[PDB]
Amino acid sequence: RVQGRWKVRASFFKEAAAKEAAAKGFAWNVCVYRNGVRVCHRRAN
Repeated sequence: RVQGRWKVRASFFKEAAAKEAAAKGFAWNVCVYRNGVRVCHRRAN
């Protein structure tokens, strides 16, 4: 089977030409499950 969970990241690689807002402060949040809680911090960009 092919998983689409991450495949959507490859799909939006084409839509990543609109990255004008994604140049700084769009999807640069590092979200991880820290002790059960989904925590996000900003990448150094």
